Amino acid sequence: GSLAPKSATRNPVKLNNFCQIFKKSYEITKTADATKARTGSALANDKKRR
Amino acid sequence: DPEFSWWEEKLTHNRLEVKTEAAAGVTTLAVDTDQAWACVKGDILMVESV
Repeated sequence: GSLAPKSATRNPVKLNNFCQIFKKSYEITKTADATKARTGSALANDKKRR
Repeated sequence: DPEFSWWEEKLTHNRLEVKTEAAAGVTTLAVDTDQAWACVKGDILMVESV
């Protein structure tokens, strides 16, 4: 024959994160682009490396 | 020909080595020869440990 008890509760926790910006670039002269090389086309190799 | 040659290239990490001790305050770092040409503005670097 007793009364009901007092209540209690709680809350969650919060987390967050950010976004980043990434950039890589390559460049070549149009003279060197049209030149022949033993190792191959310089533009393609540079794109692969980057 | 009596002499022959070939080329190789590696795709790996981008590691630099600090030649001289740098305090906490200094903002200019001395690295191995020609190693600085690989990095450009905007790159994020981290100090290694075992």
